This record gives sequence, structure tokens and C-alpha cells, in this order.
Amino acid sequence: MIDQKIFETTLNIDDPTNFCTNVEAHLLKELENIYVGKCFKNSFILNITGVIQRSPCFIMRTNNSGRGYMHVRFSAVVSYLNAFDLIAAVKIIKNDSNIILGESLLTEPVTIVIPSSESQNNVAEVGQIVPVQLANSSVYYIPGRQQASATGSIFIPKHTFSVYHVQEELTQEQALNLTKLVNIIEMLLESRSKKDFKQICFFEKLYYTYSISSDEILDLKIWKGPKGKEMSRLKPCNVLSFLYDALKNKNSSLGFWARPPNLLKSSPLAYQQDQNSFNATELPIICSAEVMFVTLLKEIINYLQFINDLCDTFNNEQLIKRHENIWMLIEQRKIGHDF
Amino acid sequence: LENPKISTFQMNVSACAWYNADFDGDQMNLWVPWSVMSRVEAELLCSVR
Ligand SMILES: [Mg+2]
Repeated sequence: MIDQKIFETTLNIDDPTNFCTNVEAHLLKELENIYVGKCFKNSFILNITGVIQRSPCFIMRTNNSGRGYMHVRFSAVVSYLNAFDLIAAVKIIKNDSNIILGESLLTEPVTIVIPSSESQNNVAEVGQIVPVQLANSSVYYIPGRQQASATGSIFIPKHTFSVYHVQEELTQEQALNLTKLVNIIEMLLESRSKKDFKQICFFEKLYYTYSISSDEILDLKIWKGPKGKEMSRLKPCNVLSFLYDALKNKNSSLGFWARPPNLLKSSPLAYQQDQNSFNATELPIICSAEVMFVTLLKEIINYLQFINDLCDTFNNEQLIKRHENIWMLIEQRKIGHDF
Repeated sequence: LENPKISTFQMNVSACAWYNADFDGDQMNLWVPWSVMSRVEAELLCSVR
């Protein structure tokens, strides 16, 4: 994602008399020159928001250098990648027998090294831009490096889903906490609404778990879902509306919550029931409203970001055709309407 | 001492009370501070006065 992080450092000043003529400007300059674009304390620094707190310019005591040092506590905009996240663009630069090495394009500088399996070396080639799925805690931020190393898998949308049993209500202050995620989704939506309809539609058709016979997948202003023969007797519920209602405390958030693959991952819709009637292959997890809401909101943000990044990367159809081979490799993994 | 034939450290006889020294063959160490900080405190702190 992208958020704020507070760091503490000690800067060495090689010319204290000059540095102290303007401490704020020199301090910002040195923090930017040292930390911008590097990994430090399990994070990747993007921008220097400011200096929260500093110390006097002490003169170094254990040597005769006459040099100074200053303790700085500063706030920086950083980007921490989560486990099993989903990037949309990577340029594979190295394709050997042992490993595959690519670099992210849209997001911040990231190196993705896919261990080479026998089913991978015969497909991916140098020059292709593909989406990748991450892994658990494999995003080690080795300090001082200009990229976040992470192992990944070529993304094929799954056929499974999770079910969360919530027995505690979503309170008002935790709704205030999730307001930030709701606002992030609103910004992502208003950024997506500018894009051409054809690109978003084709990318959604490619990455939808099933197939649908055209012009039946998207209602941008209302998000009414796909009109496939009314598969479920219960209409999926908008997450944003439910959160705004729980802000005023008119609805209850108890029961079983699930997001089956038939649902559009990028939409704010989801399924709620009072009884466990979801056809999941895995046991539902008993958890509170906080965890379930956080997980669902984070999945929505991740998939909205994925669709936005896919639409940004491929602005022309010629590149789509150039990457059509990956599209069909995705396509053969879809599930038909034999149900 | 710019005479090239002199190899001894020469000092006034009234300074020997500091070092409990005499001139029967005693040897003494001498180093010249080259750093600025070491040079300042030699003159302000450690002067024999
Ligand atoms: Mg003697």
C-alpha cells in the first residue's frame, strides 16, 4: 500500500557552522538525499513528509574531527507490500534455467524473482508484461536497496473463496477507522471512472472467474452485478452502503459473510446470510466484524488497484494482442456455465 | 636547535623539578601535537605553568 511511517535516524554533519545557518532546509535536503528511494526498517521510502522532532547539533565527542551530529525523528510516505498481493505489470528481464527475474513497472521499483519450474521456462519470455501474485512475507526489505525483492506466481484467478462467521457487531468508532479504506475505494472508483469503457470491460471479462456472453458484467453507476439467470435468491449487498448504515446503527453485521467467485471482485458487493449455506470447500473462520470487514475492504482495494493498473498499462490494443498469449493462458483456466 | 651536531633534548635546570630529572643520563619523551584540538588543549590546559 502507501501510508505514513515515522523513522528515527542520526545524521552526521560535516560542516556544523554552515548546516546551522538553516537547519530545517539542510535537514530536509540531507534526509531526502539519504533515504528517498531506499529500503529502511522493513519499508520502502517514497517521500519525506517532514521532520517531527530533532535534537541540537551536538559536537562529536569521541574524535577530534570537530564534526556534528543530530538526532532526527521524521515522517515519511512509504509503501509496504503485503503478503500475497497482486501487481499488474512486470518486465521480465532475465529468463534463465534457474530463476526468472523481472521488475515492476507501475508501482515503486520492485524486483520479482520467480523460482523457475518446468512449466514456466517454456512460456514467459524477455519483453513481456504480466500480472503476478505474491507470497507470505517474501517481500524482505533488505536495508539500503532500491527495490523490494519478492517471489511471485503468474496470476490466474482462483475458483475458491472464504467464509467468515461474525458474532460481534461493527461498532461506530471502528467504522470511523474503516472510513479511510472507504474513502480510498471512493478515490479508486472516481479514478477508474475516467477510463475508456472497452479497456476496463475487456480486462474484467478476462479476469472474471466465469464467462458471460457480453454486455452483462458492468453497471458503473449502480453496480447491480452480473445478470446471470438470478443464480442466488438473495441480492449481493454493497459493502459501502452497509458501512454507512452501521455508522448510523440501523443494521446488524452478524452471521456468515462470503464473496463467491461469481461476484465481481472489484465491486463493493458481497454475500451475507444468517445460516451457513455457502458452498465453500474450507471451514468458515469464526472472527469478529473488525477482522472480516478489514479483510473484505483490503481485497476490494487490491482488486480495484489491479484493474486500474491493468487499464493504465495497456493503453493500446496492439500491446493487448502482443500479450494475448497470457490472456488465453488465463482463459483456459476459466469455469464454464455447466451448472 | 639548528646546530646539526646536537642530538639532546635541552631544558632549563629549574624545569627538572617537574620531572624529578637530572642530567646524569636521563631520557625523556617528546611528542608535538599535530591536531588542532590536541594543540589547543596542550597550550591552554597542559602548559607547565
Ligand atoms: Mg638521572
